[PDB]
Amino acid sequence: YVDGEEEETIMIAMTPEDLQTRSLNDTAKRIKPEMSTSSHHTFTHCEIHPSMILGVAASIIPFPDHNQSPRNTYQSAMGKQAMGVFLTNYNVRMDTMANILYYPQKPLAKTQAMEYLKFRELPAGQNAIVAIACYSGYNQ
Amino acid sequence: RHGQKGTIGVTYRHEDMPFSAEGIVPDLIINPHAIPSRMTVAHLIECLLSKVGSIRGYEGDATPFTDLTVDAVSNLLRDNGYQSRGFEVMYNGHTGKKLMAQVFFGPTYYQRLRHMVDDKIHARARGPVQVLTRQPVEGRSRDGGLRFGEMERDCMIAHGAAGFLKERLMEASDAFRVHVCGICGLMSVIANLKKN
Amino acid sequence: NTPIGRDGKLAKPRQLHNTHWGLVCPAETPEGQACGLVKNLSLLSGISI
Amino acid sequence: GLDGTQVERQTIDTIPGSDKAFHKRYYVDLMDEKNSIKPDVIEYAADILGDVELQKELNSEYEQLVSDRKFLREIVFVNGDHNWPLPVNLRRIIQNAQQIFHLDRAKASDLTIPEIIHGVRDLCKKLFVLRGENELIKEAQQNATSLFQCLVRARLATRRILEEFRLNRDAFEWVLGTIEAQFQRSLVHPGEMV
Amino acid sequence: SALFDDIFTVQTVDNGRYNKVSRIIGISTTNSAIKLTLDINNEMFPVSQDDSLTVTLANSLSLKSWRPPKPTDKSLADDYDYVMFGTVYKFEEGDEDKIKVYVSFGGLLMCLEGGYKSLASLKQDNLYILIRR
Amino acid sequence: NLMGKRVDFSARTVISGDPNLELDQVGVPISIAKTLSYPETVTQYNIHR
Amino acid sequence: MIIPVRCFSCGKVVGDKWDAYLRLLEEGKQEGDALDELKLKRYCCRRMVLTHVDLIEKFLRYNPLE
Amino acid sequence: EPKVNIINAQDDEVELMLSDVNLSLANSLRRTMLAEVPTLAIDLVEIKMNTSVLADEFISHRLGLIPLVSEDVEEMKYSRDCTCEDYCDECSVVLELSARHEGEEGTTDVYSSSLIKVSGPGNLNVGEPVRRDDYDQGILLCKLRNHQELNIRCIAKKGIAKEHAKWSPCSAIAFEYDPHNKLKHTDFWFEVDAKKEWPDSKYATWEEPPKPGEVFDYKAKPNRFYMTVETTGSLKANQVFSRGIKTLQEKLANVLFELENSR
Amino acid sequence: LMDDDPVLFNRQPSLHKMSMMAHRVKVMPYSTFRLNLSVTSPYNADFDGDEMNLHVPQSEETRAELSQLCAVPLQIVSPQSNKPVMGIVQDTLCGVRKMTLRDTFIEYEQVMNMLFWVPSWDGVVPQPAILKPKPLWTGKQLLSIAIPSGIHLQRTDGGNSLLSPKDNGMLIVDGKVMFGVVDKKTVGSGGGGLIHTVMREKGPKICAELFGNIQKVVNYWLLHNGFSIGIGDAIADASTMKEITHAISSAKEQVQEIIYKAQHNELELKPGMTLRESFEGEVSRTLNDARDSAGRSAEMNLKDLNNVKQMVSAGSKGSFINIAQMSACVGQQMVEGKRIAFGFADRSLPHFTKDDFSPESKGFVENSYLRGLTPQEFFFHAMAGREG
Amino acid sequence: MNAPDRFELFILPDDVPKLKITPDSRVPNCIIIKFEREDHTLANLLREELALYPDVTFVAYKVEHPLFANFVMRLQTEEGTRPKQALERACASIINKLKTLDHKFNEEWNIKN
Amino acid sequence: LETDGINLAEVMAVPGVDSSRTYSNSFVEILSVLGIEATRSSLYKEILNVIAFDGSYVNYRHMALLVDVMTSRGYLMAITRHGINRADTGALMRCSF
Amino acid sequence: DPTLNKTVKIRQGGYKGKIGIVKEANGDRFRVELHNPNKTIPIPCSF
RNA sequence: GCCUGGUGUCUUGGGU
Ligand SMILES: [Mg+2]
Ligand SMILES: [Zn+2]
Ligand SMILES: [Zn+2]
Ligand SMILES: [Zn+2]
Repeated sequence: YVDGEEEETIMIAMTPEDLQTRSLNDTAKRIKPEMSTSSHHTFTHCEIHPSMILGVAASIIPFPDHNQSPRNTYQSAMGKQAMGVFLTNYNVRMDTMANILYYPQKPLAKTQAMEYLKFRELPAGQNAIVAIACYSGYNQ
Repeated sequence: RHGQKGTIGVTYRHEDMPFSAEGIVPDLIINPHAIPSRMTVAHLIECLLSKVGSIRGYEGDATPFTDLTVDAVSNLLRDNGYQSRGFEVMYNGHTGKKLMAQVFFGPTYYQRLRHMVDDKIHARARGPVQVLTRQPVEGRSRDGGLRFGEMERDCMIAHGAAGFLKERLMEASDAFRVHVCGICGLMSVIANLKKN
Repeated sequence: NTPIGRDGKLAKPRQLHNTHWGLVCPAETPEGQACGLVKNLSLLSGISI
Repeated sequence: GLDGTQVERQTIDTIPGSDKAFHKRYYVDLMDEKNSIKPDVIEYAADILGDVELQKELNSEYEQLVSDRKFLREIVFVNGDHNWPLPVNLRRIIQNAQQIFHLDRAKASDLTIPEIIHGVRDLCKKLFVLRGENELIKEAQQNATSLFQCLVRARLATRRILEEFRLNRDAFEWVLGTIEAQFQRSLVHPGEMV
Repeated sequence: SALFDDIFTVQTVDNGRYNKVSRIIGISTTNSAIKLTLDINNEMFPVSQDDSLTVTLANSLSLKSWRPPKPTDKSLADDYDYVMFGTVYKFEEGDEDKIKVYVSFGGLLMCLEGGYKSLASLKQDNLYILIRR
Repeated sequence: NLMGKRVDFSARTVISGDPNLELDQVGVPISIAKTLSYPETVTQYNIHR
Repeated sequence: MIIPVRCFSCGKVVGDKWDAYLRLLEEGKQEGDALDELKLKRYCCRRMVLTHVDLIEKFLRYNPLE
Repeated sequence: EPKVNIINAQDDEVELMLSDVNLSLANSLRRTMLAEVPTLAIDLVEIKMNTSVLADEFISHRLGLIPLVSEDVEEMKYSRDCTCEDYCDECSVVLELSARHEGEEGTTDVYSSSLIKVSGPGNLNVGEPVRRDDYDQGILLCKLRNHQELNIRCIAKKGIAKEHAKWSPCSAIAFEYDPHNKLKHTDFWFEVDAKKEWPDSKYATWEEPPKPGEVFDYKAKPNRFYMTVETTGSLKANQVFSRGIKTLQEKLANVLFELENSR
Repeated sequence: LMDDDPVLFNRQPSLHKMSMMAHRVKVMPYSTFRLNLSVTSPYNADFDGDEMNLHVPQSEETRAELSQLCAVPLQIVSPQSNKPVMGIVQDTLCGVRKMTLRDTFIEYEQVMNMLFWVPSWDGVVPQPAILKPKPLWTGKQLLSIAIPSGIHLQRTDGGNSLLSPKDNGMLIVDGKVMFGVVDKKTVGSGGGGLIHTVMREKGPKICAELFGNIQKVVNYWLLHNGFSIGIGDAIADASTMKEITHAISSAKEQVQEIIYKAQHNELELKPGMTLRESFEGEVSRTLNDARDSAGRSAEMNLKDLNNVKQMVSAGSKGSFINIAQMSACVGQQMVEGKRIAFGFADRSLPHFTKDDFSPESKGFVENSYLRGLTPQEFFFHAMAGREG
Repeated sequence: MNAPDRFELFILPDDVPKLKITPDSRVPNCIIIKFEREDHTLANLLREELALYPDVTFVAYKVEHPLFANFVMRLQTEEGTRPKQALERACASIINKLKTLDHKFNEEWNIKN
Repeated sequence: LETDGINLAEVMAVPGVDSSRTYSNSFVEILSVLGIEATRSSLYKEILNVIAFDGSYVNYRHMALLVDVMTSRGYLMAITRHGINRADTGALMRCSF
Repeated sequence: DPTLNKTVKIRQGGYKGKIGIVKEANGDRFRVELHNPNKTIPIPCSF
């Protein structure tokens, strides 16, 4: 375990693959940084997985590394307002307000962190078939 | 799940929707202009990935910071008989004529938020007033009235609609009649109207 | 929760500081008056007992 | 005295260009035949050349235009900007007059020169912002419309009316009436909470 | 019964911008300095370079609300392949004999260059253009 | 309460767009239209109506 | 909650195929192949069975309130 | 002059080619089959007891979606057009369901096969919940555990899909024409080469490709429309195509009637 | 409340006078307020959850005040900047560019419907642009039906000639479009455009019909042409990426040279600036010019049919920088007007060594949103985003 | 709460005619036909049929608002023919084509049975 | 030349400097050196520069109206309580701010 | 009036066979609060 | 046989 103060004095590799130098030109995939200011790096630690920097709410977003940053903030707010099934014992609790979606579905695009949030077991939404189109102008 | 939120603008029955050649109709049509300035490219990739996922029968792994690329997903999709970028030819429902443009089409996870119109709609003719000010009460739950604030006052001045502004703030609210003394100007008059 | 207020504008307690990496979420924060002052623990965070 | 909704950027054509290009556009010489008005655009072309009495008006016209250009370039718009928000857009009014009366044609015009010079000069006294005969009001009324009068005179110059826009008698009297009516309509209304 | 008639050799056919429109430039076989620039619909009337085209300009097809043509009546257009209708939007009374006539066929543009003696009758409100072969 | 105040004959709801309405129109829900009212004076020309 | 009677998007009945789908998974078939055997060819119908979550098995565990 | 060539056929779907008609007629046939071909469907559920874990209208909602045999529905009247007092034998079918779990263990699954027809316009073959085989239990409605009971009475009525989608006899209707785009009604999106990047129609081999020289026939019209009508079993596929045409006829007939009566 | 009663409509916050305009009621089913789309701009309204307020005048005197002073058509031109505040927007504006392209042709059967869709149409079908071998109208002719007669407007874009090779500029004669694609420069809210001109020549009543006429034609036509966007439209081809990757690679080298010069005392000092200010200033100018150069390369490679390009070119949503960031390079992240600060001791993140002033260390996001951001870049992007 | 009854799409109120013909006197021989409780389904079918007749010079329709199941058609014919009569002709043609079409399907169906 | 810091009076007198055109962005100092009418033009120039910078354009009469209010008393009346409520306007009007 | 608040069944019209409660019985036209959709309808007494 | 009153002050969480 390291806290914020000890983190100041260590050198962290981002993934296990960065611990060793390599031998690409695939025009679709992303460029990895060159890292040519220091000739040889002496790593002391390695991240377990970099996606764990996100919290509970942002972990529901598929592909957050492809979004403009305010959209991840906006979804992190709206995700807490989405009807699903908040507990399995809703019939015996008498809460002031409760909402249960009729037919929850688990999402077709999931993340690994959702296994532990139980999102596939208590999902909060449905897979709609969506066309992105201008149709009658009633969707401007 | 990408900050792309909206309200329903209209509903259409099954036969008026555009359809693909397989007879699949969308549940839901969002607008193309929501994408380029908001730059939620992840929304498109999720649609592409989920298309592949439902054909081959698994849930794609969309964890951030992995080796998955758009081209790898596109290769799988074309090998299943669909155009590789997710487009499909579609037909106008009113006429049966093809649309000159092809339409990005596929599953996307959508979430139902708590804000529903019948929890917000409100109207007041006359109704209950506050004991202290004899002005309309505050709040939907009490049959309240909307607040005509300081900024709305200024707009009517700019329009020069002086007559309208007077009526709003008197006849349509808390108008009251008082008696004053012509000599001392105070509201100290004792007025018995049946004794005159 | 950081109990600084709504009095006092500026930016320093509201900004996402570099040292938040891996300890509080960089994305999850409320809109409005509490923006940047209320934060949320990253998934692998712990608190010393 | 104008309402903000009623003005549009218009170019004031006496400001840019060299003195030579200016002179080429505005000057009428009733002596030198090759620097006069072309003969195919007027019917009365014969009774024009040599007339010293008609040349006194056209000299006074050009002298007026020289005053304006000197005043505007040295006092009002020192940096040379010649596109400015101004009331009632004359360019649109003229090209509408060209459509109503079918002002195509090489059909020489029956519109005489003294009608033009006296017509335009009389117009600039009817652009009433303030009414009343008091001496101070007339000075204020003249001051309020100084920039706009220069704009009008820069467009309704003798050569342009005859060579470029090609107005006849019916159309030109209509143009004057429209300018007069639309300028009044562009005054701010009393009571406006500006 | 027509206002202008000539035969043109196509020098260039620019596609580039559009899939269904090409710009053509031509010069009269019988009289140089008479030039024709014309946009045309590729798919309806495909043209190649060096093609010979008879171009007629009329102000009427008779030998206001458009109706589908009856097969029984007959007009000038029965003998041509490609007919367009348009608006004259500029009549250039130019230098010595440089005359240009700009016409717009619903945004399909034409410039006709030539001399006064060949084009004086073209000062019209509307024009048909008829193209043969 | 004096520079601004709550007022009668007002209504509020979520808005939607409609291209098949004129520029100066507003579509008003039926339920709102039955709650709001206008006091029209009775004259010889509208008494039957 | 429980398997929907109809596919939302196209209307084909899918509420009679849920039991058949669970049995095929015990025999080791992969999800794509199981859907193929049931003749659910359009991907609108496939999402319905592949992504449904059966919560009714959990709600029944709460010992009846009469 | 209209011609039909049936490519494949079975009980619940007919694939067919339609030719020598106008595009508008092929489309109106598509819409009519989805929206206006009458069927029978549950439209009123009287719950006398429901102690299951599902909410009352949740169960009722599933009931409305159960497809019923609607073969003889043309002789049946709409409820809104019947001269009788409340319901009767001429305008409704009554169904009943009763399930219960005895035993302290296990789960009783309530299936659509437990729906028992109680009355109905005899002896018309209408109102039975559709079955694939005879050993097919059908559609899952609910699940019951010890002491939980479900006892409901359902009223089924004639209706059309314009009112509510549960009355639709079709599911999808596949529909396409001109697989090689000779008419040029679409302009294909491409990155490099349009032909390699767009997949072939499943009817590409039923028409011949455009020749490499061939000029554009600006007079050609759409003329061959391939469509497949799938049904839910509430009606057989041949009936849906026939009654779609029949229903569309009366609608045009009704228009024709009104013109010769308004003079 | 009944049809054509005037009511005052209002959205908070009421920042200027066109936050309160008088509309005519039309009673309709369903529980939302309906607005014609061209009034969303003055209210700064959209339909993502916004609510609006309605006020009903209660007497004969105030009804007349509403209709004769506050009514929507009187408000088309605002005194703020002597120009309109309402124009054709979003779908209708995107679609009207596509429809008025030089090569849009419409057969007879569809033309008849479109004419009938115009409420103000005089019943005279205009002659087709092509008579033989098949009657075809151009898009510009049918749009011209919606413009009233007697309207003249001329505008020159980039010194174009009357033969307009690029199909730019605009020329309108007697209410008929001679040439020119109709886009944001003509039917947008800019001063001197179409809407402003009809207002001066015909008055507010006619000008209000102009919005309705244009919308009804274009939305019909666009319904039958269709329009979409997909993941394909963000993807530049493999040849262009190598150009893109080279320009970013060469920019990182120049930043290395600047670091070398500044650390070897060979850097020119800018007037009024210390060494570190001058150093930071030169690096920032280099990196923003690098992204724009890379963005320009990505833009030019996109074909005319590419759907992203059509919206940028119409002006209906998006701009040059959006093509750049989706396809080429997100670019430099800024906080408080400066590059990312050393919030750890002498470094920006614990994954870098100290005293590292390279592009990747201080917040240059090399990847596009399409390619996906690396974990280091991601956090820096979230810092800049939070500040906004 | 403000949703209209869905059955109002096809059930005609008693005081409302299914069909209403009015003249357009601005041009000769032109009628406006208002169809109540009908859709694109009916309208598009009639429209194309009519357009192929030689004596119909103009035919068009619009569904003015999808929330109301009506549409209005405009029909102009040349001087000889009366528009309303021409509409009857278009109707009978399509009834005949569908009768034929129903027959040919039945025959082909038994062969595959 | 452009300077950091101000001393308008002393810099104007320096030989070489065009003493008829020197300008300062502190209009408080302009008022002490050049008088109230010069302040009007300087106030307008500084406001216009702010608005026009992000490409916006506001018609002249609105900014002109604001600076005439700010200079009508002969000194600069700030748009704060210390300026606005030092007017001879009625007490009900003044107390509402 | 003796039939307010008593349960009612409708025997003619589009709502034939539905349960309801008499909410208001001013004259000839009743107000039935239908059970089945959340709506209260105006209805004639013959029904 | 017409009239017909149900709270406040905060705090917190949200919407644009
Ligand atoms: Mg909003
Ligand atoms: Zn007294
Ligand atoms: Zn499906
Ligand atoms: Zn019956």
